[PDB]
Amino acid sequence: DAEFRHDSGYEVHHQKLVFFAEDVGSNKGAIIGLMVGG
Repeated sequence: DAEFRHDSGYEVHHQKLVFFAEDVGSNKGAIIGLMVGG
């Protein structure tokens, strides 16, 4: 669940970057390689 918001007012710039990220190169809460005998 992501809630991202950007509201601009009065901005004067040569360059501007707004970077919002969550899961970039990730395996959050993943199961990888599990053996259960029972």
